[PDB]
Amino acid sequence: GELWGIHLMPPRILVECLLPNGMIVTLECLREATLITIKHELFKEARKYPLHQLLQDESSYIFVSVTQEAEREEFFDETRRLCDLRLFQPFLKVIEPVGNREEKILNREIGFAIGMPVCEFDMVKDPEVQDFRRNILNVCKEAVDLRDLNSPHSRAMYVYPPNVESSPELPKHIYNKLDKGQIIVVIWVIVSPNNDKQKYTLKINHDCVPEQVIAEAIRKKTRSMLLSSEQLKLCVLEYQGKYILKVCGCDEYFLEKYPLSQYKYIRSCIMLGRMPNLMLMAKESLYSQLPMDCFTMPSYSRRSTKSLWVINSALRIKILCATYVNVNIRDIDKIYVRTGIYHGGEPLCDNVNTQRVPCSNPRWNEWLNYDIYIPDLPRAARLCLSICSVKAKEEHCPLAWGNINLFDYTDTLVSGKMALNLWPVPHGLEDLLNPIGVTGSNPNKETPCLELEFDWFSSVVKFPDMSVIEEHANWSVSRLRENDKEQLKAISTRDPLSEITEQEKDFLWSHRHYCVTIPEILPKLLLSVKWNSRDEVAQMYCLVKDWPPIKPEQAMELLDCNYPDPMVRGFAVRCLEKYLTDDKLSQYLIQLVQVLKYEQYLDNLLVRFLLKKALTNQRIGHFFFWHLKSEMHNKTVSQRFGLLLESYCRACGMYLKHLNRQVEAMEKLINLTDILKQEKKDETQKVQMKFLVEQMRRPDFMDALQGFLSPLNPAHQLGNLRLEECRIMSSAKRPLWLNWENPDIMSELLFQNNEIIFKNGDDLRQDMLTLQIIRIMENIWQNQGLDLRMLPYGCLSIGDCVGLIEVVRNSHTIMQIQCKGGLKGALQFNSHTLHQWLKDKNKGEIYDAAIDLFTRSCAGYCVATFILGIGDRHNSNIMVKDDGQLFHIDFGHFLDHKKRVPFVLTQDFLIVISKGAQECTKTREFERFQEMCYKAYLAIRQHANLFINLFSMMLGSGMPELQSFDDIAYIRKTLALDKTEQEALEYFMKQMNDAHHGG
Amino acid sequence: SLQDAEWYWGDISREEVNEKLRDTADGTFLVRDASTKMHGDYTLTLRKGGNNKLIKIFHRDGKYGFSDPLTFSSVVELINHYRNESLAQYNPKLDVKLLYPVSKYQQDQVVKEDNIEAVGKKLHEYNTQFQEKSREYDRLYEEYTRTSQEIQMKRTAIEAFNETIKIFEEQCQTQERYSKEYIEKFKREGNEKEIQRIMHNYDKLKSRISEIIDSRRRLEEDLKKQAAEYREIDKRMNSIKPDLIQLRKTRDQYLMWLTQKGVRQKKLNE
Ligand SMILES: CNC(=O)c1cnc(Nc2ccccc2C)c(NC(=O)c2cc(F)cc(Br)c2)c1
Repeated sequence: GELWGIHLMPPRILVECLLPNGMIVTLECLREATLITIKHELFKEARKYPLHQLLQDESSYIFVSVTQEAEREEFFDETRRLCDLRLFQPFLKVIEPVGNREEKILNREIGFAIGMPVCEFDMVKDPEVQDFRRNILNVCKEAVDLRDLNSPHSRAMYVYPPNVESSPELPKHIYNKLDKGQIIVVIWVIVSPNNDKQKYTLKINHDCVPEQVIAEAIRKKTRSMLLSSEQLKLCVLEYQGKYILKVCGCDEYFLEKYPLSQYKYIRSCIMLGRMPNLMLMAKESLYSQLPMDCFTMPSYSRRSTKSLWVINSALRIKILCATYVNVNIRDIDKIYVRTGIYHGGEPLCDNVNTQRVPCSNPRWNEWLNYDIYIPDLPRAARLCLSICSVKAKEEHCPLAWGNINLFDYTDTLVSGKMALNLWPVPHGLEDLLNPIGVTGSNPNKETPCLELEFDWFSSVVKFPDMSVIEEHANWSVSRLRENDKEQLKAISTRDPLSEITEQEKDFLWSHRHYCVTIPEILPKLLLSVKWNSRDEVAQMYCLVKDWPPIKPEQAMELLDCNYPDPMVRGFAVRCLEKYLTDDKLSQYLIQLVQVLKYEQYLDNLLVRFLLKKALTNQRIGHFFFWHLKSEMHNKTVSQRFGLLLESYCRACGMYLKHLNRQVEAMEKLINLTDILKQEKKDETQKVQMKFLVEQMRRPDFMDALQGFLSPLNPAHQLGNLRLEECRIMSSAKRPLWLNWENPDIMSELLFQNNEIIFKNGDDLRQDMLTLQIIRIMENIWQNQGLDLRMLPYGCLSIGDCVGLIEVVRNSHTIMQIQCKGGLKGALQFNSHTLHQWLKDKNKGEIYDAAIDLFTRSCAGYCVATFILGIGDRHNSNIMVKDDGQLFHIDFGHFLDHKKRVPFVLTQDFLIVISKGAQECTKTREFERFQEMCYKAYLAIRQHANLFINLFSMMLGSGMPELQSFDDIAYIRKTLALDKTEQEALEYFMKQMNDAHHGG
Repeated sequence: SLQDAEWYWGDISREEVNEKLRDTADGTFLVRDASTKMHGDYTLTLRKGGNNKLIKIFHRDGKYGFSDPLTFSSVVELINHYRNESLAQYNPKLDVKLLYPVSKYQQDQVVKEDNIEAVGKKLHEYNTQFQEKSREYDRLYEEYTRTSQEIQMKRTAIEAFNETIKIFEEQCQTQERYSKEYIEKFKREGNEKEIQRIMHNYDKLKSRISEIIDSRRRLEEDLKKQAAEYREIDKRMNSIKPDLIQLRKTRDQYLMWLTQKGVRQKKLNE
């Protein structure tokens, strides 16, 4: 709200103005009054108060006030309205301005973007935080220098990067829809001040580059001009260098020389058999809407020890006492703190506990001794601990937890007294320790605080430099085969979570030198290393230093929580930054962001890689921002992501201006829904609707919600609202159904209106992960040649249980379609009603295409939902377009409700698949339908490693569906990865014939 | 016989055995028929170093073992040999003996007459007691997180009151700095009129500072009281957790009497 506890300011309010002299002046001012108007009328009114003789000229002052974020903000940007300041109370203090104005104005804009004030970072004591802020600014200048290099083109390649598939090589079923290897494409040209445009239809090779398209168009128009070969060249040269191509209806551009069929828009136009509509556009016009945007270094940017391997002693730690522990003294017997030394998820040594202690006096003062030699500590070692209660049988429970890095970001071993506040234990966790949790102290006040002391060895202790580590390997190494070859390869085939016994892992460690001939084995070999042996670790470091690059789908496993060593993770990053395309990065960005939570320190190779890419490609930068911004509420990562967001916003250039327009749009919508969720929940639907339309008709709302980019896809501009069609929805949490006009000059060639759902109250990150995973399966099937059409509609979480969802035009639930039909049996709907409605919307020759689309899409979702355990869906959770394309919705709703059928294949579907036949399960349409399902099932099983890694990387999300690897084991059952293909195939057939029940 | 042995549980999942060696002492052990679901192939898992270390039991010519040189006649001979002596002569870095087993029925804690009502009545009772207490635990965790966020909203609000009061106090200290000797001048010029203009505005300054100071303590009061009711919701959950865990296991293992027959009829009534 514009004031604390107030949604909107009245049209006129009183503002307490504090002058540089101790006079206080009440100024009545409009809600919309700009500070320039406030300051001029204040000093105009001040002449009515004492001691005006001491006031300097109006221009020598600015306003400072307190915002609802508790920030004393200097209002250097005097052009803002009184109501946009986010004031806590309506007052203004007059001061003389100090410091760089441009910096202060820019920091405020960053604060609005990331949702927290930047000055909160200036106060942080931690040196790791201040070093991070200064030490990644070079990654920012690397990116800005690079994209400003070949201006303006390099700048356009950042804002409008080519949207292309990862490989130009078409699969046969796509190539077969080309007319003898060619594609027909239409070029449009706005040609009138009124805007009247024209079109030119072309037939060209699918692999022509954009400049060649422009050559065929100008060649087709100069057909009758009687040009010589060289004269034709010059005007081809004129137009190749003067114009570029744009997709009609959205802001996608063809700026580099990928073959035309590799641009996704056109790869799909072939796949879908639709006409590619392009617009020839002047380059000087595109570069005009790319205003120059600089990057300035901020103020903060500019202004003996012995080795671990000499310490001859075992590890010990003193656990002193606790504070603020909340426990019922008469229900709980005693408390004790549990500790363990971990490397990832594997204890480096056995756990040890304090003595049990009365709940009324949490004090131990015990030195816990650990069975590990200090030199044997790996760099990525972590102390994991919790405070546990005990209550006949004896059973324990954790009360709060906390993890600690035995080495800090400077490679030094911790020493001296330490005190950290513990975190709440997550819902449904019974394990006494939480190693996958973040390392750090809980900033929330009045929380259980635990105190420790680490041994002090007369001086600072540092981890050995890589110099001596390699020599220790040369020291220990001094202290082909056939049948063994086939087993090593036989182990690389097994999934990341396959059971790996002792004989197999030390067998890998024995043949660790032969493993570089099958680099896919590296994850298995790393889990085989005995990490509590500095001999093996040193020997292992030398192997990964020379390891052959593995491809990204395998390297991503080495960023999950089971591979915390910086050398290992560094090898994984280098794999990505040399083999991971911007296409596949943009897809896997959800996982790649949230493995940052496993990073031991703020400054690491992974964040520098993602940040570098986000600043050089504004498409992945857009979602890079929102996936971080969506987690700001979470205090376990609010700081890490906050600092990371600060850097991005400080260097993303002019796009920050657009992002803030989105943030403001969502901040307005989340406010209206919050009002409807509590202030008006107690009132009728029609009453809520009348408040909505009134509230949306207000000008300030329309000015904030009209004319901005869609967070689901910034290539979609959102113009005027169709208030005619926006509404609340029947759902209990009452989301908003919103409709914008597409302002594109040629919007009619893609869509004239853009419809989106905004839901405030529901956790959407499950639907994100599921819809993402579905898109991966669709891309796998398409690459293989299975033309199974899925509908991974757009869905984006932007914060705590709030986000956006793409509306699929011309779509209905199977429940709605059943209600369009009638009853056949006693109170029974007609099973043929689905098939009938399809024939209604698809008449004549186009009928077969709709049936094929239904059968293919249905086959896809049957395989997908089964594998992921999303079997039983309500008939209102399944949907189908007039097109005949079938898809599912509300995945989180399904997981949230599940707290018998493998997949929904009701008679209604079976009818349309068999085109309305009797005993439909015995026709040749059904015969080749289940053949599609079988091929699609084992097609995913072939890629089971990728999916298991993607879910493994989400464990730190805090999604209750992903708390431990045991949650991921379900996909090993559905894919039957502990069985061979023909066994897995028979398993899936058996399951479908339970969905059909065998009759 | 192996089929009747304490430590052979059969086709248990890796997750179900991981749930059973949780936090156990070095030397606890348990064996399965391998997850690969192939006849006559078995895996040993025991606790050592806070880890569940799996070992494959190879089988050839009716003999048994877990290394290439294969010897033993039965798995019971293989296991009891290492219940006696240390296994360190094989895979020597680990050395703990096969100390403590966990078994499939040595905890069938049904007290009295083994009527089937011990399932059809006492199981439905515990499961009812379990879902009720699980519903309360979920309700607690809901208002627990609600109260948690309403607290930090108040902590930042009072922290904002701190900055507004800091800014009004400096206003009073500058009001006395720049008005002191203008008062002293109006004092001897006999201009009580202007002196009362200045004082009338000063009183208004420190009149409003008292309103926001009061607004702060009135909010600090709501924080003190909601912060305490938050601590109560915490210790209540911590009291419900070990209970919820206890009668969950009881509900779980009262399916033993159901698994004894091994058909769903006696739960199918529910
Ligand atoms: C009736 N259903 C079950 O019984 C069931 C049992 N185990 C499961 N484990 C599992 C497997 C693969 C990926 C993730 C998980 C948690 C699932 N799957 C999910 O919950 C799920 C699926 C998604 F696609 C996305 C998200 Br988020 C969650 C279901």
